[PDB]
Amino acid sequence: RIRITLTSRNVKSLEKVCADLIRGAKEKNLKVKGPVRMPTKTLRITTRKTPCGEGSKTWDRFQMRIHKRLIDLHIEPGVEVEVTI
Amino acid sequence: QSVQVFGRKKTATAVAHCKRGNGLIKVNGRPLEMIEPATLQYKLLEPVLLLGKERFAGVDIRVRVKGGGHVAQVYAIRQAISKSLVAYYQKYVDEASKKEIKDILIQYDRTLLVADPRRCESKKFGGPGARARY
Amino acid sequence: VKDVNQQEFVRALAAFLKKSGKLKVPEWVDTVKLAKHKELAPYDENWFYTRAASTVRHLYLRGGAGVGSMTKIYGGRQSNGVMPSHFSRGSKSVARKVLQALESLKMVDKDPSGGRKLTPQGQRDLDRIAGQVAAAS
Amino acid sequence: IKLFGKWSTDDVQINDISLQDYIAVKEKYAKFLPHSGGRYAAKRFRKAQCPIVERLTNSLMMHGRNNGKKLMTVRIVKHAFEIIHLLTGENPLQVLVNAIINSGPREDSTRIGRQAVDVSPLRRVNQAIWLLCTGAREAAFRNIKTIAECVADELINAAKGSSNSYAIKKKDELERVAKSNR
Amino acid sequence: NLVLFDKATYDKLCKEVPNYKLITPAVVSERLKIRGSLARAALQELLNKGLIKLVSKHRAQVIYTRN
Amino acid sequence: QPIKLARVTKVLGRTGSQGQCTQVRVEFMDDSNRSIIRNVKGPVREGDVLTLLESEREA
RNA sequence: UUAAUUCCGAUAACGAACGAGACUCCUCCAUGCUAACUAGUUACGCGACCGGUCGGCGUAACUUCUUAGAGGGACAAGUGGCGUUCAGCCACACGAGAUCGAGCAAUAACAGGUCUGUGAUGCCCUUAGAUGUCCGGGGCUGCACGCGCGCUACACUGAACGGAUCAGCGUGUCCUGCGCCGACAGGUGCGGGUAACCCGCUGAACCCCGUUCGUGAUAGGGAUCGGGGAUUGCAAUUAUUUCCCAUGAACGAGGAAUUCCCAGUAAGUGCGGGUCAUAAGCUCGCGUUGAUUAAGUCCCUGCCCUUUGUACACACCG
Repeated sequence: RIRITLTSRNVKSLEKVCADLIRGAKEKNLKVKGPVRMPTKTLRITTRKTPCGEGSKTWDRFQMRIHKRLIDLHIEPGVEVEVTI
Repeated sequence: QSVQVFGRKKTATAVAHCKRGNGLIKVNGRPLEMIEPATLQYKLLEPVLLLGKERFAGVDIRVRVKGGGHVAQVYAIRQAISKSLVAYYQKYVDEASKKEIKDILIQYDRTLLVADPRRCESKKFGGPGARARY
Repeated sequence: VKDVNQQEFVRALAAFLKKSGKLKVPEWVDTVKLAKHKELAPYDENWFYTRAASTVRHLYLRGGAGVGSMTKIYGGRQSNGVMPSHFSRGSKSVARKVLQALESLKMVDKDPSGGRKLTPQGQRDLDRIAGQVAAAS
Repeated sequence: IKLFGKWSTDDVQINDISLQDYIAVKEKYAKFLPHSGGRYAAKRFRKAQCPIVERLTNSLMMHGRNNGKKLMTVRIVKHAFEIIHLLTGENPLQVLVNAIINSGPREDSTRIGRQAVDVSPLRRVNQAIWLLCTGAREAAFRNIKTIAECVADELINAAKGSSNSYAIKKKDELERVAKSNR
Repeated sequence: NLVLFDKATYDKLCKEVPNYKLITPAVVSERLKIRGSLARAALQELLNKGLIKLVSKHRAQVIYTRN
Repeated sequence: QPIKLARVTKVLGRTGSQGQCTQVRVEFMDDSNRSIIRNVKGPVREGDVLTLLESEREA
């Protein structure tokens, strides 16, 4: 049993390597568990727009989403892969 | 022979497990008339007082609730119980009895079978809440 | 303990717990207030029996609570004067001494995983009182 | 039979033909509780279909202290109807609808920069509930008399035109101003 | 205002209050000039005897009536 | 003079400095005649019944 | 006519571009797919209690609830009415919805803010008895006062005391669970979690249900001070915070004025993040409870456009 964790910031490139991992391992007659989609994490950073104190209290909100998908069986830039036992 | 229908308030998700048997209606193991807010006790009994106990005397209902507040769970429980009987009368009873139940629950209050999409709005900077400002 | 009103359940269970004169009831039950966010001591003289009846009732519903959980269960709002009010946990020693008192009655034991759970004897005693409140209503 | 639980919704007649359409009581808006939350603040004339027992409940949450506390005001209206039925053997729902009949200003004055103008049938019931709840609220601000007693006395005096109701004194005040400025 | 009943006040409570339409610890406190604490505990005694009934009991609202 | 009871038939427009009074042509219900015009304060729509305390002047 | 130089229409204009819109992220459903021992349900056995309860234990069915991918769904589409029967509006049926909330945001302007955010920077100035730089101590907290954002109140629609019962956002190498000690604040040992795994089923508050309090400057209000216990840190005195006892002030809805706001909105209520060794009366978010009024108008106050006038064009600060 091997659990493959896949974490990326873009779902398109994360599911692209996820489909190729399932399809690439399904042809080897390996019983694999479907892609378990972990709850997405949004890294919130609400900063002050102005570099001084004269702005009209205008804040800018930033987000950095980290999608996590794990594959349990029995790579593009921006995707992290980590296999376990 | 059982269905599992959910009723959703703001954040209160109540799922009723309408299963054949006797007239049992419980929420998280506790009877329906034993929920803590007694002021909203009639809101939970509206599906029973309108449709009559004879329609519920053949199905057990066990509602599981989580999320929202006290009042949100009240409107989510009565909605789950209302739709669980409708979904039961649709898959195991004739469709004529389903319309006989829906027309009674819809004409009284549409919120028993249709959840309202009202949710809390996001707060904007420069104000204490969504609309209000400093 | 369900199928009955939980507010009259803790009042009848405390009467059974007081008539059965075996509870610990520490010496400082007359001086302590049940939380740092409370202004006065409990009005009722037998507050240790009322809290013990309610504490064993929470263990029936959610076992493995412990002292840190009962401190959160019995917490409430803390008035800070001219500052906004916040949530405040209850008393730790009051929650700890009331848990050990239930263990002396063999109604509570240490949970193997977490804190303390309910015993088959305590589950029986709570269901007997739950039957008395149902017949008396 | 549809009731609040003890008080029937039928046999509740409306005297004024104008307010007969803007008062939701009988045979179509009868509910066990004055609390449904039916999104009546959505369109122009949705509040006209809201039951007056719930509008009376919504108007009792008028202060920074009472905002967002409706289950309290439901208990207040629940206890007020107990006192109303106890003081007068008539139906408490009949006393509330009769209170709106007598607490609705028929005419009002507008400022010109006065001039007497008519009052819409919806503004009558809107202002009647506003005047009724304002009188019971000021009557219990500093008094041992509870709110359920003040609401009951505000409604029984308005349903009888006793001229002691805060709504009746304000309703006659707005009319006598329009009578001289017409 | 009055904290403890007197012979002229206690007899006034037991003869005419059970004849009132609305019996409440607030309405009997205003006409008998007694405080709410005494008016509340006094009406509980009349309920035990049987001179008055109980319409609805609550935290801050107790409504009594006549037999 | 009696309190006349009229019924709203047509909503003309908004009058007043801030548009608080609605100009409505309100006819009587006892007979089809007397389709007088009145100024109404509040939300008015076609079909409302007004309680005219004084119905002599048009204004 | 429209939220909109948005459109129709008029038409020496026709056809277009930026902005608006579209678009992006959001919540509202979809018992239809894709899948889940870091999510659960249900059926089962097991076992505690008197067929009901069990977040009390166990691995077979499969996705309602949970998570998140893809694809659907809503477009004034349907009906009636009002309209150059056009652009659109109003009212209804159906329906998860019949104007949802950000982000982005043109041409062009300010002598707007920022050299104290930058190893962005011109010039000037100081350059070793220094305006460099380090280490001590003090200050920015200093108080007859005049204002600006706020919190707490003036209670019975309430304070307390007790019972019961419900969140979501999010953070975590520090967050914290249990067993002991203490009245609290603390302490202590054993632990878990680099996290849908542990904190955590986030047992939040308001609220709800009992219980006493009874126009009362009062069991409203907890400001001002005293005496002690602790925690943070190298060190708190000008009290860092925190706890306990005591002290119990003004304040009975507030003058002329003035602010914000149209639906899950105002307001109440608590939580989390940022700041953070110690840390919220601030702010950025989150859920909870949940309205009154309004579907309108240029009356006021703000800008925009057209017309008009100009000796102005550094443009009336002319």
